[PDB]
Parts: sequence; structure tokens; C-alpha cells
Amino acid sequence: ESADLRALAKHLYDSYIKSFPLTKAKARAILTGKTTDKSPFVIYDMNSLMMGEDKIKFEVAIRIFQGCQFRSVEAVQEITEYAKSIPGFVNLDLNDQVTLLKYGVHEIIYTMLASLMNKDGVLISEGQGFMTREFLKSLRKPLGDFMEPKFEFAVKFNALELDDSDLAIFIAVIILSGDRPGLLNVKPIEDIQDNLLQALELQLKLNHPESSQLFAKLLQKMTDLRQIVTEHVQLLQVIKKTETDMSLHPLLQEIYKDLY
Amino acid sequence: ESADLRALAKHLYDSYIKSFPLTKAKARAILTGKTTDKSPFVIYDMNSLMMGEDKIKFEVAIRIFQGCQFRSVEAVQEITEYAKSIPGFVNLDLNDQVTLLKYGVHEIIYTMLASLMNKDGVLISEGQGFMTREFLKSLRKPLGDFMEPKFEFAVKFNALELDDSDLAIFIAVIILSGDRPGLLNVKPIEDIQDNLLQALELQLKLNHPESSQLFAKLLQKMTDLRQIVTEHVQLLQVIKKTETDMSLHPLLQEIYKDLY
Ligand SMILES: O=C(O)[C@H](Cc1ccccc1)Oc1ccc(-c2ccccc2)cc1
Ligand SMILES: O=C(O)[C@H](Cc1ccccc1)Oc1ccc(-c2ccccc2)cc1
Repeated sequence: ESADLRALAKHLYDSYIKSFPLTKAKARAILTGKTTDKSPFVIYDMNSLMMGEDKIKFEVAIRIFQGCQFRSVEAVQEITEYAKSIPGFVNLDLNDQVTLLKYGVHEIIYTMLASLMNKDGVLISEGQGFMTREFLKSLRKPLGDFMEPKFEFAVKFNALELDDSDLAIFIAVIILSGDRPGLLNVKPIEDIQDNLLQALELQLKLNHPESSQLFAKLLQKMTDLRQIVTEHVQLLQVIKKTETDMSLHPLLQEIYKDLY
Repeated sequence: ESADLRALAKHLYDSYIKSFPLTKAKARAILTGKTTDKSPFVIYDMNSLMMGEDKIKFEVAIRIFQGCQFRSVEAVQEITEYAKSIPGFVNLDLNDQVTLLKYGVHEIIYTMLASLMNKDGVLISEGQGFMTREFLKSLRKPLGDFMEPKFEFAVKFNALELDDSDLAIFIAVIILSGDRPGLLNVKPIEDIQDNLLQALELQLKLNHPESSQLFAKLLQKMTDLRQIVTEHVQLLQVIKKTETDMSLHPLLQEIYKDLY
């Protein structure tokens, strides 16, 4: 039933657009900067970082880690809004909604971060700035280990050349994964996901004449994301046990884990 | 040894001032607004909230809860910086530093929030605005329950009339509490705290001729703070189990608890 699968595709796209201010279209407009309006400021050394403070909405590694922490609090609200717009979702068991969002959230953060990334760096500060990969690599040891797996993921992911209409569906599919630990009622989740998968396959055929095997490749990427989440959690766990400077400890995370 | 206890008092005061941008002196200057420069905008109904968006750095209840979430990520860094400045602290076992900060942090957030509060409301947005207690009480049910215990604590706490020099020591004493669960080496912590307690008693005698029993009253307040943290955690735990709107779930907290 393809009228329905198309209507669902559009519905997903319109909520994505409402929920997520910084889209792939916006990010690529800057990176393909014909639109010189927002030609981004390039932070490529300590010098240009220092100059860039007087023209962006801002130990450099600590700043960056806290930047990630702040971004997570914002991203959760965006993702939660979008999740609620997925037909069927708010009708699920309250505990399953929680479970699905809990595991979906970081997988989606990295999916969307890739929109801002290429092999040379990442857009920062609502696209105002471009921070160089080699600049990041030159910083304090833990920073680099954190970013490089994400870059590597993003280079392979971006070579699939998805647009925002593609991403809306992919992201919904991720949320509606019926194999999350602790799920109570798996069949209704699988039902919604099966229908989302068909909507995704059809969308990819329509939007991509320049490639085949895009659907399969994309489903492999949902597995890769689970690995990236896991490596990330584990780097943080090494820091928690071994880092001697308390300002480099996550810590808010250690508090919510143990006290809350 | 009172030259030392005074030098320590000053050392603590200077780091407090470096670590914490918004002080009690600043907050009281606004609330005793002879300095009309920053006479705060009063959000006292929905109408004045709506007008106040066009003159402050900003469902209203969700905005407020996320505001608290953002503030926590900022506060942890301030508090960690200050903790490191307390003589003896960075020489403790790494695990004990972690433990002390983990339990100290929320107790200090509420201690300092009181600086912004009176029985009629709370300073918001770096003191730019004053949000009314009765306005908060009129909002969505969970909001009110969250704030009222903090107001009640803050009214009794503020009636002790401490200044920033007093607070610096009190806060250090809190961090250096030797009864936190999981501490490895308790005696060195107790040693530093005993000396901080003397510095605190002497400070209070010198700074407060208009009251006696201030030291005792203040130590009772360290126990009260533990209750406020506990009630807070428990309200969040009720929301996690019973709230049907996912946008009203903490959730970042649920993710760090279960996945990290
Ligand atoms: O785990 C998370 O929620 C975020 C996820 C994220 C990763 C990259 C961009 C945006 C978000 O990653 C973090 C990385 C480092 C830290 C952190 C913060 C302070 C001190 C040390 C590490 C916190 C979160
Ligand atoms: O627990 C915390 O870290 C903060 C503590 C805090 C409380 C008042 C002012 C500043 C900080 O309190 C929160 C209160 C509500 C929420 C929250 C966020 C989103 C959805 C529901 C609740 C998060 C934190």
C-alpha cells in the first residue's frame, strides 16, 4: 500500500523538519559554500581558535567535552518530540516508550552528527564554524580517541549520500527496534518497524536512481551504530576509573548513575 | 592556629570568587535594587512571561525542567574547579575525590540556589529576571512539588544571613564529609574537615556579632540538605515510573543510569 507508505514518509519528513533545527540540507549548504552568506570560520590551529572566540557563540579539550554534554541535553528533547510524532509510538506501553528512546537517542545523535562531518572535520556552533580534524587530533590524548571512531563512521555513512527525507525514515526505524533489552511487548514494535522498513525501501528507490543496494547497506549501518555507542561508553568508563584530574571526569553521568 | 585558619578562609574566598560567577553579593544587589542598572524583569503571570521572552536570555514547565538540567551541567564544572582548590583535596585517593564530589554537588547547587531565592520567588537568567513563586505554583502539577521544598529550605537558610566569605567555607566543609557511602580512606578526609570546621567557626564569630548559635544551626543545615537531595531524587523517580508524556521524562538521567 504505497499511497500510505508515501503519506507516512511525508509525515515523518515534516516532523523531522519541526523537531531538528540543524538539518543535513542546512549543513551541506554551508559546506558547499556557494552561499557565501555563512562561509564558516575555520578553526585549524590554536591561533585561529583564539581568534574564533571573538566571532562564534562558544583547556580546549574540556570545553569540547562539555560542549558534547550540553548538546546531549538539547538533543534528547528534539529526539523525544520526533519520536512522539511516529504513528503508533505514544500508544505503546509507557515502559517500552522509555526503553526505545533510551537506546535510540545516542544512535541518532551520531547519525545526525555525521551530517555535520566530513573526513577533514566538523561543523560547530549551528554551522558558524568548522573545526579541523587534525586540530582535534593534536589535542589532549582522550580527545581524538573520542572523535576518530565517529569520523570514521561518518565518512562511510555520508558516502551513501542520504538526504533529510531519507534520514527521517531511517531514524524512525532505529527507534522502533524490537530487540532492545527490557522490552515488554515486542510484536507491536516489530509491526510498526516492518511498515517503516517498507516505507524506507520505497523512499530509497524513489530518491536514489544512482545506486542499488542502498537499503541493505543502510540496515548494516544500524548495527555499526550500536558499536559506536558501546566504544563511546567504554572510553568514558576508562576516564572514570583512571583520569586523575576531576575536571576531566564526566561526573554528572557518575552522579545520575549512582545516586539517582 | 588562627593566622592559618584566616589565611585558609581567604584562600577559600578567592577561589569561590574565581569559580562561581553568580555570587550572593551579586544576587542581593539586584534584590535590594538601589542599583537600578539591573532592576530585574518580574515574571508574575503568563502575560509577563510572554513579554519577558523579548528581554531575557531564555509548555513552560518543560522549559523550566530543561533549564534545571542545563544548569546542572554548568554547575558541576564550577564546583569541581572549587573543590580542587581546597588544600589537601587533590592529594586524596582518586576514588574518594570522585565520591566526595558526586555527593557534594547537588547539596551545593541547592545551597547556592538559596542565594537567588526569597519567599516570593527566584532570580533567573544571571539575575536578569525574577520569576514569581505563585506563578510557579500555578503551573503543571509536578512543577511546584519540585520547587516548594527548595523555597522552604532557602527561607530558613537565608535567615542565617551568611555572606560569600561564610558560604565558601560552609561549601568546602560539605565536600569534605567523611561519612559518604563508599569512601576508602576516611581519616584524612575527617582531618581536613575538622580543620575546615574550626576555620568556619572562627569566620562566623568574626563576621557575625548580631547572632550566636550560628555554627550549630549551620551544621544542622548540612543534614537538611541531604533530605532535599533525597526528596528531589524521589520526585524524579515517580515521574520516571508514572509520567505518560515522554517530553516530561528526565531521560538523559535514565540513559546514563542504565546504559553508561
Ligand atoms: O555521552 C554523551 O552524552 C555525549 C554524546 C555526544 C558526543 C558527541 C557530540 C554530541 C554528543 O558525549 C559526551 C562526551 C564527553 C563528555 C564529557 C563531559 C565532561 C567531562 C568529560 C567527558 C560527556 C558527554
Ligand atoms: O537533578 C538535577 O540535576 C537538577 C538539579 C537542579 C534543580 C534546580 C535548579 C538547578 C538544578 O534538577 C532537575 C530537575 C528536573 C529535570 C528534568 C529535566 C527534563 C525533564 C524532566 C525533569 C532535570 C534536572
